[PDB]
Amino acid sequence: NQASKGKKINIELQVTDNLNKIYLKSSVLMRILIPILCDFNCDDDINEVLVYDIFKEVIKSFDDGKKNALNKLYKIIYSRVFETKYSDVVIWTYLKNMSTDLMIIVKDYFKVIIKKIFPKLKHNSSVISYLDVVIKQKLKYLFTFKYPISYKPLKAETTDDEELSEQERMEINL
Amino acid sequence: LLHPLLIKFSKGTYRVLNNRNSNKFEKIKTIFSNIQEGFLVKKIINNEL
Amino acid sequence: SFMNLRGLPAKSKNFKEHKDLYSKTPVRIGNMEISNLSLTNEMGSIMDMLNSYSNNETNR
Amino acid sequence: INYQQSIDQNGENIDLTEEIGEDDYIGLVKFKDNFDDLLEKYTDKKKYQKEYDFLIENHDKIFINKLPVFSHKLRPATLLTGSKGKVLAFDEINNYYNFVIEYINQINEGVVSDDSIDLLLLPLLYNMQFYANNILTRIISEYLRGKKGFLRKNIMGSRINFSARNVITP
DNA sequence: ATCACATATTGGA
DNA sequence: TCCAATATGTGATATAATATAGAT
DNA sequence: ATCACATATTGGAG
DNA sequence: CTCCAATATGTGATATAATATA
Repeated sequence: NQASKGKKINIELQVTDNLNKIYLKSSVLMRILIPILCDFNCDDDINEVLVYDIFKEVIKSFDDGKKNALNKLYKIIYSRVFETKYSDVVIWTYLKNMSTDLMIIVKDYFKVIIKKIFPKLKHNSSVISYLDVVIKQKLKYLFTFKYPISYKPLKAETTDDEELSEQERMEINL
Repeated sequence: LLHPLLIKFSKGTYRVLNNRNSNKFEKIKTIFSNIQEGFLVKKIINNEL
Repeated sequence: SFMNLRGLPAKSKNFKEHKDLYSKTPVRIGNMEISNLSLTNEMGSIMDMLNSYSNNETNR
Repeated sequence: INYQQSIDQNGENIDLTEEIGEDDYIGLVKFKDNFDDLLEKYTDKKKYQKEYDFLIENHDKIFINKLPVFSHKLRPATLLTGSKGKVLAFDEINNYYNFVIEYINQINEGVVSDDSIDLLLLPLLYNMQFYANNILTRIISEYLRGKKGFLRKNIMGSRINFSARNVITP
């Protein structure tokens, strides 16, 4: 709270010290709950769903059921993702072919942060720095991964040229 | 004939100018990441210039 | 000649590759051509022409 | 239909509905639950009585849970092989379809009975609606309209077998 | 980009 | 206070044969 | 920068 | 001329991070 005064403050984005402590408490509870969930020999998909729900529930239990911490976490991830929309429009246009959208990335990153990052949080450490680093690095990874198949979206438009790509591609070899 | 290269450069520099809260060096590298030897020739032919 | 993916006649690149002697390129019956053909009030015969030549596989 | 909510530093909802109508930003599920009264609120008889009557007559067709997708032979998809990498040629419509599927999956993997954050679910429904609208619009604007459209090209006209093209001489 | 059609404001009356 | 004019914005839509081809 | 699972290749006998 | 067992090798899926602000 003392360091937050200097920088420009956005009320939705700011993380109070109490919220950091709530996340740390949830981290301890998550770490002690992980082995029990791992020992359960049930199917792995239902187990991942259960892990996600249980970790959400430990955060809610430390939050007195207010769900405010989860709202602020979603807002953090949403801001980090949507900041790259205007700047990195090319990679988003390409990723549209791969059925990957900004909100899809936000939801997947939310699941990953709650499941595979919050347990890794260090004691008496700032959550916001770790979260910023991991989210920005995951966005870099997403934009810079070599996908197995290159994608060609046939543009069925004739605004300028006489024949569009789908037209000729149909008539030639199909 | 050189206009497609200018369009590519303008896209990259618009990306870097509009970049927010990220490593500037990284985006500057992305400017020249996919520049390939056959880019100009392929763009010249396919664009029917 | 070769039928399109939609089961309708379409041009092939065989004449370009010198696999065929003449073009074998299908003619299009335009909308204006349909209007002019409609002078004969036998729409059944026109539909039979279009179906057997293009639209219907069984009739062909 | 779009859902938007703001939060405080502590996390309490702080929008306070100062400049927005009470009916706006409720969500698509709230819209379906409150569709009749909202329809009565916003319909103007003078200009839209016929449209409101058409909606009354077809109340069943207004909301649907299943989306059709047409044959893949109409949606060109080629799995071409390249030296540097394989390539997939598809019409844009396919993308949209795929998008929808992905969304519904991410909505169905989470238990619908368990209460979840609205910010995670309702904007997904709104984006799904946008994608479906774009699917319909693209089907009309590409496959079914104009000289390129199946209506003018092949429904009235057609490429004709047993045809010839000749020069004329006296 | 030409033609149509429809809103949104605004200077004007 | 209202309104018609201006302005912005929305929307349909387009010939005729034809050369191809985005870290470890 | 691993790792669990799938596959062509060697070892072996019948 | 099959069938067995096992080995070394390939391929998909996953994993890495700790200076905050429409």
